[PDB]
Amino acid sequence: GSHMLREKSEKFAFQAEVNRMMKLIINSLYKNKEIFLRELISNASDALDKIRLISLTDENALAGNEELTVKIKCDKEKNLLHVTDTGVGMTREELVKNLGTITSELIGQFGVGFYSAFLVADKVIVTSKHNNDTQHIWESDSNEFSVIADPRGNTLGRGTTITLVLKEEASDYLELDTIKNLVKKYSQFINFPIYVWSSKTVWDWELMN
Ligand SMILES: CCCNC(=O)[C@H]1O[C@@H](n2cnc3c(N)ncnc32)[C@H](O)[C@@H]1O
Ligand SMILES: [Mg+2]
Repeated sequence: GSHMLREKSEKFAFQAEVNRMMKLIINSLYKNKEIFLRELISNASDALDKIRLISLTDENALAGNEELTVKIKCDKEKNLLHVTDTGVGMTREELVKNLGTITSELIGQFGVGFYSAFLVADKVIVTSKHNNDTQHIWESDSNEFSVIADPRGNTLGRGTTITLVLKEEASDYLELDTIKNLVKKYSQFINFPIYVWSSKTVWDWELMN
């Protein structure tokens, strides 16, 4: 089973238009970086709408995970921010196509906000499980991207986790108070329940909307 690593078939280049779009998004939102969270939450909401629709006509749609939620975790020690939804997920092919091929209001309207994650992160990782495929991991530092089968197996059930390796200067997004304030603000009109893993010292999910 060494064919894939030896041939490097897990490696991909972004489409030129995507490189151009990433630069446009990043340069224009430089003074309003916090918008990245609003966009990841919006994308999660869209994914939840999709599986909700599919569940109307597909009786086994929610079998891999019965809930419809967005859950956010701050891992200060590991310098990571996780945004996990139990939406429709993406197959390995969708990770390649949907993320690798193709002003705050416009960005949100055309739904290309995913790329704004690079305003606060040196690396963006997307772990996803779709009913029609096994769990896969997409990763990128914006200069290329790779997609590999998740060696951890099916841990998500169904859904997607966006993991951000935050830039040194973006450490404030690991602060619970900062994240609750933003998540509360950006989840206000989202129809699905959004939670933030927080302490009260005991930890548990805190409903934000
Ligand atoms: C061109 C901008 C980048 N592409 C996306 O955000 C697309 O990738 C997929 N996507 C992004 N976040 C997602 C999520 N949390 N669940 C499912 N699909 C997602 C959707 O098809 C989006 O339209
Ligand atoms: Mg502060």
